[PDB]
Amino acid sequence: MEINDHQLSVAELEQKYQTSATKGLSASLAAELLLRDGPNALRPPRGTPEYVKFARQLAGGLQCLMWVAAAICLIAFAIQASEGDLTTDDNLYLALALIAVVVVTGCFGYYQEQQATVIRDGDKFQINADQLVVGDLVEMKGGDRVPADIRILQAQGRKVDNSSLTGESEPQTRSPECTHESPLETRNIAFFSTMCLEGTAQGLVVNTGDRTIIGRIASLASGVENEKTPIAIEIEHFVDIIAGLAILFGATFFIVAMCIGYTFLRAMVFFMAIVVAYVPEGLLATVTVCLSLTAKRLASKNCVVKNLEAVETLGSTSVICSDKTGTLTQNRMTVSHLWFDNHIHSADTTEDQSGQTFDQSSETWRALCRVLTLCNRAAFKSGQDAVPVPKRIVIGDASETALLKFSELTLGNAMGYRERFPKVCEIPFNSTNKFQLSIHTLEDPRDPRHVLVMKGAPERVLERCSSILIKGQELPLDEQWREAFQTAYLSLGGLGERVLGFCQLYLSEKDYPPGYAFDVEAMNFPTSGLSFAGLVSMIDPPRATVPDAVLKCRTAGIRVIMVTGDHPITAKAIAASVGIISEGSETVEDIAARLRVPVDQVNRKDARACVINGMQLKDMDPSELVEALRTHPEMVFARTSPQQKLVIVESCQRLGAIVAVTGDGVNDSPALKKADIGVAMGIAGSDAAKNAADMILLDDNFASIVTGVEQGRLIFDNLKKSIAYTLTKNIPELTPYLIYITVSVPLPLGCITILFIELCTDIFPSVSLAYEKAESDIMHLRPRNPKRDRLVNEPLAAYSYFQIGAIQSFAGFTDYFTAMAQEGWFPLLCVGLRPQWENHHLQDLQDSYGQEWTFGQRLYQQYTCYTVFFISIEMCQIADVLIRKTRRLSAFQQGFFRNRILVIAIVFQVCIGCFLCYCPGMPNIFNFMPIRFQWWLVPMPFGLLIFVYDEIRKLGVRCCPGSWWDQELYY
Amino acid sequence: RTLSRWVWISLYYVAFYVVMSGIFALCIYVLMRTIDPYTPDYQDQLKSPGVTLRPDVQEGSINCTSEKYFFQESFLAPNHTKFSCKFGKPCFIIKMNRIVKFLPGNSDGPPLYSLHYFPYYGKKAQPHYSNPKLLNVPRNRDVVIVCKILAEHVSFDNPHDPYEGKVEFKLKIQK
Repeated sequence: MEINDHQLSVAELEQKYQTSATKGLSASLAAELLLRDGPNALRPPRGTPEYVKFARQLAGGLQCLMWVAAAICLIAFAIQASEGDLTTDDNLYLALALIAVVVVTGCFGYYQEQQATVIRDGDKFQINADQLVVGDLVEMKGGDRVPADIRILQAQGRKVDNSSLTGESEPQTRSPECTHESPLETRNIAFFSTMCLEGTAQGLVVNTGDRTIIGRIASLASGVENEKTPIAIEIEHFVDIIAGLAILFGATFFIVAMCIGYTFLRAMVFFMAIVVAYVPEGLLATVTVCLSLTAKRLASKNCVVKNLEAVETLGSTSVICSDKTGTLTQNRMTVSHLWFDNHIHSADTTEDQSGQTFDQSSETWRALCRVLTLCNRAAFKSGQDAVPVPKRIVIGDASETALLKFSELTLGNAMGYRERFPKVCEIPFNSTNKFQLSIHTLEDPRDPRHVLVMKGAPERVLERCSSILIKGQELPLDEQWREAFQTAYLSLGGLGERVLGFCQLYLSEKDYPPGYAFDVEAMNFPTSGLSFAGLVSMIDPPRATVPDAVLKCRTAGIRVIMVTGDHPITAKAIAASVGIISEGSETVEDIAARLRVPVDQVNRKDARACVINGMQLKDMDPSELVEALRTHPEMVFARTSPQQKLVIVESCQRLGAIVAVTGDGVNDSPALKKADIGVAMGIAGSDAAKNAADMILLDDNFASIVTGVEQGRLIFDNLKKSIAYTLTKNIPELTPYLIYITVSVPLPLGCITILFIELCTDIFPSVSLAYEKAESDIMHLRPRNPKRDRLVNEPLAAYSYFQIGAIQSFAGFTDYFTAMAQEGWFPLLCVGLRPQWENHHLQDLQDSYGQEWTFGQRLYQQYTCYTVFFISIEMCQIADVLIRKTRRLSAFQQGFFRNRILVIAIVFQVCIGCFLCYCPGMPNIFNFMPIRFQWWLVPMPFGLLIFVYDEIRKLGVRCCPGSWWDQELYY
Repeated sequence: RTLSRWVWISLYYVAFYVVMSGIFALCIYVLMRTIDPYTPDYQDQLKSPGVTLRPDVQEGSINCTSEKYFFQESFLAPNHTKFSCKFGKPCFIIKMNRIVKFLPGNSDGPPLYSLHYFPYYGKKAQPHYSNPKLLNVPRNRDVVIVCKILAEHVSFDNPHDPYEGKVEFKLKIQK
């Protein structure tokens, strides 16, 4: 945290600075100081080059692993080309695809992814803001932006907006006197990246450029490990399991091959051979298209996602530390309550004005409304009518604008009133008077006599009144009412609302002629003994969807923590409003208040909810923070500095949770930058928050956050299904080569054949899984533990490889035997044949029958086998597709049927295979031969068994949720 | 990784992989049923005969003469084994790949079958069935020679099985 000079006297400060308070630095001195220190500018990271952006992706996890395969596949090509020249594309091309998959895969992401007013030599002049240096005198007024960090020497009625630091917009006063030990808290310092809302002030520049509090946040919050995405972390667990098996078997097939009588030449080639089988080449692309496809839906939702990984990040978090202003809220506020007819009323604060009407009827109400509209200077900027009232910009102070907006809304045009009762004279609100009054000609034509209207400090207005308009009629101001007012005044004040008193007087016509002149300068007319009409307070409302959005997250099992720069009374009120604090929940202070016991007396454990001021937070050790975090379900950190927001997040992360920071302002930057995922508001959001964030809510629709979390759920599951679906086919692809070596039988399936499965046939089906629905109420479950529940786990491998893929292999092997057997080569004869079969020289090979086959002839038969094997997989893949559609549910229950995309997959997939078989040229180009109709049927019993086997298994899982089948098999 | 539950795993697969081998075999054995003992379901692969040669690149029986095809009868077991007819500058021997019920039809480069045999009945039907010189001037060089057979029934696949109905070999007698 920073350490400073606010303690120093102004004179002391100048002494340190070698500057003059009145005159400011000399032109000569300013220049000298410039060269010494450097410019009032932030030192950048460099822009980031285009080349590097692409290159970083090239590693992308699986990408590197794929390199090891390609390189290792080259290990095969190198040894082979050397010692045993096998002229073939097999290992070379095999190796090539793996790497290129990254270059082509990487594309998926690339294709989808000022002036200041200073005083120098006693004269003020405007200068390029960069020219500002520490020491000079700067003047700021309402509407301006603070040019640099400043020490307030002098100020008049100056208010500032420090949302950049706090995230809270309500204006803060600036005075020369140091308010608090904390520099972020004190009144005497005005910070760059902040704007003077109103008033005028002068201060001495303490810090410039990078040195300012915010001018560093970026570097401190930017150069911070913005952590990664829960999805990225998960997409690595599966690959390790996959690699684990690929290596186990790959090598195991080295040793086994060795015992059988294969050399270092042969045993080695197999190990590397054993790859295309364990590594899913298709998987990266699928996950990406899945992520990309989901993002598209969200876009349709009016929810734009900058990062693919961002689609999921919405589910593996325990606690969420949210910034209030611009994150939870849209950034705004207004009036709130009125007191008249000895009763407290509540106006609708909402933008939408979704609330209800409090009171039209009272005669009192109108008299009050009259003063609010008349004793009021504010005006709406011109050309507003298109926009709604609460939205439109008004010229005038906040309190007056509030009254104007209130009346315009409930009353109709204010201008109408202003016209109907012309303003003759008024005494503008004085600092001393603490009240503002006006005199107006009454619209009432019988009367058009003079009416006096005034407003100001509630205590002051009361000092001024004789009577009270209760209902339509006036009444003496008995002590009884004097208190009822006093109670209302205290209560509304408690709400954290600003309160104004209102009263009017029907002037006695005799004393005031129609012409009668009034004197604003000296009380030409009565200031005292007036009729007190009522009270009006203030208040602020949050977005519409937010309370529900908060509710949804909580059901999700997500902890929502407010983290705001704003003051605690306000923070807590909204916390209750949004649901961060639930009804009945209590802080220690509320208990002590109700009990009327001391705080020391209250047991902290009794309080579920907490509200911690930044000033207090500052004193606490991180362990203390951790306990507060552990100890409470509903937490509100208020009046927090930007660094504090960061600490909370770190504290939350220390627990192990995945935290999403949602915020709008420059003050949220370090937090957003720290969060596992930073979400920023698109419209309201400062540029800084936007740069800091992972995601932008273009709409400022908070509800989108719920969708975001949801997006990380359905697809995550559906992705596993697509992995399972893709991986299963690996087995039927691997086994033929192995048996080929072990059995010494002719090669059942070829390298080219595999590619058509992986690149052609499996693709649409695999992708189609994304369309799958929820088997259960996904929202109902807790977020996944990123560490514990991986995307690809051992239960997936066992299911894909051990069971299902195994059934698939036999289906393929069967077609193999049928084709050869039909051809005259019975299975028994097949063993040990490959050497003769492969032997190019022998034109003579004798089959079981006794016939003799040439080299080409038998080869055509084998190629036909390659073709039928290919087909067998597609037939079995149909079953795998249907079963993969659901993890728990029966096809009957889910209806395998609804997914249109999936069904499209079966038809097109089969069409492709038939094409490869039937089309002419395919026999040369891809060595695919035509298949007799009978050949199509061979795998059919195998396909059916798979469907039944899985269906039976899931029925088991459902019946006994607790135990074994689920434990082993359940993805 | 469990304990006192592995018995629930081992026993599972024992009679699940059991059930599956049992079904897999179940379907091979049905398939096998629907094939002739004497003749494959598809001849088509073998459709044109290939020609292969010797150089690695009779008691009982019947006396015969060069003549027309001899029909043994149908391809059936009711008759016993169908009777079969009797039968430097390297010598190479050529034969025609045997194909059941196939009747072959018949009724300068550098310097360098009887119908009575067919149709071939097949091994089951005919076990000890018997199917039916380059003195050249040149030497110390690689000579490419292609021996081939002709017939309407015979076809060649130049682009593919160079074996189909023909040979291609490169003799070299370096002396």
